[PDB]
Amino acid sequence: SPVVVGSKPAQRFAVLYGTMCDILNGYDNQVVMQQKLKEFIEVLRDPKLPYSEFSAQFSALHARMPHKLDAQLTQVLERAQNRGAEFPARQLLKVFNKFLDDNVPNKTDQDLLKSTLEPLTSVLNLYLDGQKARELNLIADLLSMYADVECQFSGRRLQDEEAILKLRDQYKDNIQKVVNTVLSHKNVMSKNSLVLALLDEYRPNKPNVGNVGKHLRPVLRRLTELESRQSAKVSLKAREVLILCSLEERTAQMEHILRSSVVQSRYGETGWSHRRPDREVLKEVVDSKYTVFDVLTLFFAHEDPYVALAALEVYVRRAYRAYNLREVRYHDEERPYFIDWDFVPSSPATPVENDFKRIHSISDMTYLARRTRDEPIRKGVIVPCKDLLDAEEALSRALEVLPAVVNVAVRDAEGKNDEEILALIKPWVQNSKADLLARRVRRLTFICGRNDGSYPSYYTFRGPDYAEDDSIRHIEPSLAFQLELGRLSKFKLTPVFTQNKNIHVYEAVGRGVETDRRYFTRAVVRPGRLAEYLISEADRVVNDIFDALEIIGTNKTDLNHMFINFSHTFQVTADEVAESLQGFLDRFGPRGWRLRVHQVEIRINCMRSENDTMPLRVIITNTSGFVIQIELYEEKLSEKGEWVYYYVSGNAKIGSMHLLPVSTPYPTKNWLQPKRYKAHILGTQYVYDFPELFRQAIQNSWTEAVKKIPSLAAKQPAIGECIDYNELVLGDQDNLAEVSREPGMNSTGMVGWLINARTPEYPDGRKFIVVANDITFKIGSFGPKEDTFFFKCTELARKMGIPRIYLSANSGARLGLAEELMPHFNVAWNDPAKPEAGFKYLYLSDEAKRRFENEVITEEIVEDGEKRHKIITIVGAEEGLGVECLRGSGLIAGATSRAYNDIFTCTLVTCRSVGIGAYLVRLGQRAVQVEGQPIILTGAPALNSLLGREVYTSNLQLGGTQIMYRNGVSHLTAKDDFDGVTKIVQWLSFIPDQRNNPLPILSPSPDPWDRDVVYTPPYKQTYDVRWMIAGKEDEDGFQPGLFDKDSFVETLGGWARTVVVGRARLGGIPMGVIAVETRTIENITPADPANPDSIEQVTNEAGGVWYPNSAFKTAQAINDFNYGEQLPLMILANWRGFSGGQRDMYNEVLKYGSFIVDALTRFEKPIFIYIPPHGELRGGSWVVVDPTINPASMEMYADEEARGGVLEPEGIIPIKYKKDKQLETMARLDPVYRSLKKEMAKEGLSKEESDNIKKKMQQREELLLPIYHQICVQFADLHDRAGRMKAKGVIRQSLQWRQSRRFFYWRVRRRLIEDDILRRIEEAINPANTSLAASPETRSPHLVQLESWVGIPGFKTNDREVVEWYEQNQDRINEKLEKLKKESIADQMRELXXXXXXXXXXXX
Repeated sequence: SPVVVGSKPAQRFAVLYGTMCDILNGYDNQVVMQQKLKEFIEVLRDPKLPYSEFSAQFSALHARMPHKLDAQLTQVLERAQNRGAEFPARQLLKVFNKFLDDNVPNKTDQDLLKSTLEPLTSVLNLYLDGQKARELNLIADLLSMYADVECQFSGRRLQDEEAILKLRDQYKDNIQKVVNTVLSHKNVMSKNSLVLALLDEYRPNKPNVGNVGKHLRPVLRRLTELESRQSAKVSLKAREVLILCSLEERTAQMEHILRSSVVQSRYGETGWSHRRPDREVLKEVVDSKYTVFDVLTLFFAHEDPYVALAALEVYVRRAYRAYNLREVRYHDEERPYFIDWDFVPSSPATPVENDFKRIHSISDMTYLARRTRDEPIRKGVIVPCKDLLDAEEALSRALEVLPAVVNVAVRDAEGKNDEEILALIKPWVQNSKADLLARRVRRLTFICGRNDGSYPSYYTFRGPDYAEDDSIRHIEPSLAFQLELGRLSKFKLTPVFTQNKNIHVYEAVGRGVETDRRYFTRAVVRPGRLAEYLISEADRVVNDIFDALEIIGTNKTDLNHMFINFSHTFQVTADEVAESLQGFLDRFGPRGWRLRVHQVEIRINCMRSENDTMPLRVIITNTSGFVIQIELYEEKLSEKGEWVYYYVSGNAKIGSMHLLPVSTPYPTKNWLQPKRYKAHILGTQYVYDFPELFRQAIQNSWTEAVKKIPSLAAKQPAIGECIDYNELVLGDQDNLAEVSREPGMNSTGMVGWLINARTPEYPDGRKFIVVANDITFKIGSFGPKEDTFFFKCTELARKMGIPRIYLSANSGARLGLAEELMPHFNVAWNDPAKPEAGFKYLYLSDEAKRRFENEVITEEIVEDGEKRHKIITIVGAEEGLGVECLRGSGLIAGATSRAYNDIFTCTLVTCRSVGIGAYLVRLGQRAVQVEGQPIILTGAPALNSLLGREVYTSNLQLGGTQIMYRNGVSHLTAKDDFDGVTKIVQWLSFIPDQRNNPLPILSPSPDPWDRDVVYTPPYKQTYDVRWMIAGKEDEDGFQPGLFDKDSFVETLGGWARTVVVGRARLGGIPMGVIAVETRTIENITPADPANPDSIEQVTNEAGGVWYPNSAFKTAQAINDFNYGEQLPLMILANWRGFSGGQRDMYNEVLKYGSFIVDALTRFEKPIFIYIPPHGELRGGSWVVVDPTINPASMEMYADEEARGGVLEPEGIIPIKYKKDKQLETMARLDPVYRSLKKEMAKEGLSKEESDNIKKKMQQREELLLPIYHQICVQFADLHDRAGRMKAKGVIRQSLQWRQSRRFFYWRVRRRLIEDDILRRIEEAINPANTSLAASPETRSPHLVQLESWVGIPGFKTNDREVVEWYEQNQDRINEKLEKLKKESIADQMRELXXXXXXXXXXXX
């Protein structure tokens, strides 16, 4: 069949709209959605279509009514087709109205014409508006057609089509329409894909916010209400477009500004053309809030060569904003592009990290750190190319004006070239591999300008061969500082496609470990508005990321993060922003939770503080499945020249990440363990694992206490919350600061924590400091930073009063030499040919001398005619090589010595503790040693090398447990690192939470106070005195001691076991215990391997005697229970004197004996000396323990059946009851001896007769002598009896061992409280003993005042009655205190010529 010459595009337009009409109306016609849509857009844009639609219809209508009109219309069409392009639609309207409805007489006899020319009239009307407006007509029709059918299904509660059909019963015309609308809804899936493809095509609403945009504004707003699940996705897309409803008009705006820049008016002059572009006008574009890069890409292009220059200026000034300005030079060569700009503030600028003097690039976080004094400026070059092939000529010729950073623009938005464009830019860089290299340029960018508002694609080549870093893509090597990326350094990053060019998603996998697979998002937002704006801007950019993470998928990701940088300097403060944050996070949260996103970081600026920015970075983490991790920071520099994370958040400062650089490289997965490994090879836990060891130990302290003591158990604080620690790291002004940061990454070789542990004694909490060395951080050696640290912790624990715990694992002081001077120093020999012939000295070359000078003290002496700088002393730049470490070591040494005498001090040998470390163990006095860790002074191989022979092999052979516990350096032996902590937390249970705080007393509970002491020692043989303290575990039942069942903890019992020391509880009251071992113990000292003859020496320390080592043990213990611990004491005095044996005398027995007396005068808390049953206290022993030493705190008691005299009754008898004295008493009691005495006295008997009486008596006296001897022994023993002691007032009372417990419980408690009341009396009176009579009933002069305040008659006695009075009248004494406090104020103010000065001081 024949066809019309020009009807191809008309017929092709009428089918491509029809192939889309069938899908929207719900018919089966399914044809390729993307291709037929683009073909419809390509037939609405061609100027031939209006003519084509006319030529088809008019051909049949030529032979219609009055031809007069038919011919005149044809003339217009034919002329407009060749001459000019656009269709004369409006001319064709005018001619038809004039002839048809207007020329009623001739043209239209009757109203027939209207119907005939109707198809032509429906052509000149769709084109009257225009050709592109005809395109918009058939996109205000297909974007209304969808809404028309779908809205009813999302309509007035009708979600059912059948219910809808019954509702439709209303319209007659809807008879056919009922089914048509139902047919459409069924195939909505195909419809959604068509509308979405149409919404994406007209999405460049940003460029044209009028032609394609305003025309579509109302017919698109009728597409956001469709929230219904089916249309949900399409409604969201509609919203995107509306937000956009500028660049088309901006094309004009910027074009004008560039041209206005060129020729400055300055009316009254002929030639402004030559004048280069002016800042004032161009400034408007460069500093604008709007995106400029989005359109600018076409202006360097196809324009006047001068305008191309002006555009290049706009671009440079906008991007290199953070950078500095310096001479813009435009040269006009073959390619008029040549913009030569020169210039980085790097310290007070953008939040960056600067150490010493250094300046780095935006992308290159490592340029040249050395310094920027001997470094060039970075010469710029930006070229506008037209084609990709032609671009090469703007490279080889471009580079010639470079004696740095270079940018290259293009004009071919033809296609979205990827990989092929990368294969089209790489042949130009590999060819000029020496050309770009010679000029020393680091960065090269390639901008590709798209005309439909698509953000241009950037490709950057960096390094020596310029391998092209895939990291910087579709973004500028300037916008890059804002992208950071220097935080994902420990990750192999590879980016993935993003629909939005602002956002860049990166695949990150740990450099060491590949398991860690995370999607890190990096976005830079440019807020282009003309406080609620930024929070609404956050919703737009986070939604963009959520939709992009959707298409890439959640896949397999452990964690996901997204960074959103705000280029805006808005006036707000974080306090209100913290409330608005809460609002949108609960909505986005569930979506972010599916994508496996764990945290989000927002970096905003706040001009309102100064009217200068306060950059507030905020991290929101979804931890434990809970957020609440809303940490609001502040970008402030640490003084150290670095920008740190100073948070003033809302999660109550118990947060994470604090006072940390902005350059942290987001720690990966597993980075924690290799560190653990190096500690574990040494048999010690990694330092940061210890806080949790303590938690389990406290957890354990409760689980046992709840058993023994029920009821008082419910205050248990679960598994967690047992302890509440926070790290310690040196502050700004070297003043320790509480930080709650991630474990590991310690700044120094020492770490500390402030722990608030809820112990069962202090269930509300108790604090203490824990200091430990990182054995991984340089062998755990003691450098100056480590020393300054340790000190400031000691200082802190002291300030409070809370105990200190040191965990030792070190290698003495630090080691090093000057490494830098090793491959530079020269030698001056006696003879240069034979260097073995001795060397004169060591010198340094003049050129190598200037390199250091301050690192070496060099003297000048000319030898061989050379300027030789002989080294007279080496200094070295680095710290920790000599004396610097020793100075610090001595300081902390002193600090620990001072701390021991003030607060509770304790150390733990978790691993090898050498040199200084070893001493801090002793200065720490109270120490626990783990079975496989030595306290060594000098290295075991170092000793062998010095002696010349292999004597010692093990560091334990001289530092181990078998030495330090057996000599009293170690107080206890722990099987493992935890066992240590366990036994320590145990000591802590005996000690008050603070310094001058009441003891950790409990209810009588495991052992009641009102029980009699069952175990009584056998008088014949020896007994384990330990049984008298805690109790004797016997075959037949269990006989308890005078202290609580299972409460005793023995210490130092491996050295001088002749005295037993420990801590125990008396009816809940904890106190110090010292007792005398009765059994003959045998300590055997080991043989020294150093002297081969030295043998193991046998020493049998017979029980109940004081030896040099026993005395020292006694003395040490007294001071230990006195300083820090502050415990009451009980001494079961049972020594019968001292060993005056030569060896023991020479072994300075007397020196340590005095040390008991010294230690006793220093004590504050009450001390009880109780001689137990069978217990003895003769001569030398008594003296060093008598209450008159410290009558203020000592109290002495003796058992009813105890003994105490000047000497043993066996010793006194040959001095005061000699043989002659026994015979005078014999001739008195014995009847036989005095009868025989009557014979010799009367005489009258011969020489043989007198011999008889002599030989009769000296036989009778020989028989009576052994029993008469024992009589005097008993007689002498009656002197050393208890009754006598109470009678001469050397003891307070005679005590029955059975009811010792019962007496002391109340006497202990009575003295505890009384002592505190008296201390309080003095604190109020002045806010600043003398005889044998010094008895505790007269220990204080206030015990007279307190006596009358109480009102109890038997005050000095009836201990129980007294205690109970204080407890009741705690208010009445606080009444007396304040009375006296104001009375003492009156005395000091009255005591204050000096009156005339006071009458001047008052006037002031």
